[PDB]
Amino acid sequence: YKSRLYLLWLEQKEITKQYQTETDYRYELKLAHIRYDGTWN
Amino acid sequence: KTVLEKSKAGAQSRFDSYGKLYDENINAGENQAMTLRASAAGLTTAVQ
Repeated sequence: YKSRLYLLWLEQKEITKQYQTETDYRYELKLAHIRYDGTWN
Repeated sequence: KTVLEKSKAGAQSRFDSYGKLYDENINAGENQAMTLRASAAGLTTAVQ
């Protein structure tokens, strides 16, 4: 993107849903890019 | 005369030694120690 390396990945977190106790999943997208010095942002 | 010559030889063994030492200012190893500290000094970025 715009001549820099970026990467996207998606993480799932276990979350229980309220009279019923059930395991359910919530998903979130995450982005990172590489700084000039070589460190990932 | 030979006494003076032996003193000349000694003095010149010294000039040759400090010459060769001054000529290699920073030894391969020494430069490596310095550049190691340089590397450790960096990377504030990553830990931030």
